Amino acid sequence: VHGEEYAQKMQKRFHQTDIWAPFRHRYAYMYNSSNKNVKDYKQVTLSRYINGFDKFNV
Amino acid sequence: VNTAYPTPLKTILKTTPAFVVYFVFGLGFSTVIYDVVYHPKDRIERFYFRSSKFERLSRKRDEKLRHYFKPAIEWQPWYNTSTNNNTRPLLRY
Ligand SMILES: CCCCCCCCCCCCCCCCCC(=O)OC[C@H](COP(=O)([O-])OCC(O)COP(=O)([O-])OC[C@@H](COC(=O)CCCCCCCCCCCCCCCCC)OC(=O)CCCCCCCCCCCCCCCCC)OC(=O)CCCCCCCCCCCCCCCCC
Ligand SMILES: CCCCCCCCCCCCCCCCCC(=O)OC[C@H](COP(=O)([O-])OCC[N+](C)(C)C)OC(=O)CCCCCCCCCCCCCCCCC
Repeated sequence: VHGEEYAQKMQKRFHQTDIWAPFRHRYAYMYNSSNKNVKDYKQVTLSRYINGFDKFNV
Repeated sequence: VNTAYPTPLKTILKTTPAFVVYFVFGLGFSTVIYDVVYHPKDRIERFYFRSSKFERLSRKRDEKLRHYFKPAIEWQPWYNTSTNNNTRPLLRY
């Protein structure tokens, strides 16, 4: 709406594009930079005692 | 023919009922823990940290896809709740 040039300038982030640097608010550290609990807090609490939360990836 | 127990064994056997009761209670406790952790997963799932990096990624790929990717790709401006009670970021900042 402001301008195609304005949008292009806003989106461009690097002068040299040969390097890929994804934007992250923070970098994972625990569990070898992984997430153990990919769930909500409620799911994390309940799934340890209630059936149906685990989807049996087989 | 007095086929009685040896004296040392007979003396030792006095405390055996306490051992039996301890085993009963301990088996009960262990079985309760096993069943509580077994029912939700239908198995005794190995701990997440007891796994290779690739194994961890493969295990959690499906959960990531079902919980984050699909809402992210089906997102609409009017899907978000106005109360700001949205799901927390996967890596909280
Ligand atoms: C009098 C007038 C009338 C009054 C009426 C009152 C009201 C009546 C009820 C009314 C409502 C009925 C509604 C029915 C329909 C809805 C049902 C529903 O929602 O469930 C569906 C829901 C899900 O549906 P589903 O997926 O199809 O279910 C299939 C299975 O879940 C699939 O299972 P799985 O293959 O995944 O295997 C796992 C499963 C398999 O695990 C099992 O449940 C099997 C048994 C495990 C071992 C139990 C060992 C017990 C003894 C240990 C040693 C104790 C010593 C110390 C005490 C002294 C003992 C003399 O275990 C679990 O899932 C985890 C449950 C853990 C239960 C906790 C331990 C139970 C014992 C508690 C002891 C308490 C301390 C001692 C008290 C002493 C008092 C003197 O099912 C369940 O979650 C089932 C839960 C079962 C819990 C155990 C129930 C008792 C089992 C028999 C043992 C009884 C011992 C009594 C001792 C007494 C001593 C005096
Ligand atoms: C002087 C009195 C002495 C009293 C001694 C009593 C000692 C304490 C005993 C505690 C253990 C009792 C276990 C009984 C079986 C419980 C089964 C169960 O909860 O189902 C789980 C099951 C687990 O099944 P699930 O995990 O598949 O549930 C999820 C189901 N979907 C996926 C569909 C959503 O849960 C349910 O059935 C759901 C409804 C639960 C409703 C709340 C249950 C509370 C039970 C309280 C029992 C209190 C007994 C008090 C007796 C007093 C006598 C005077």
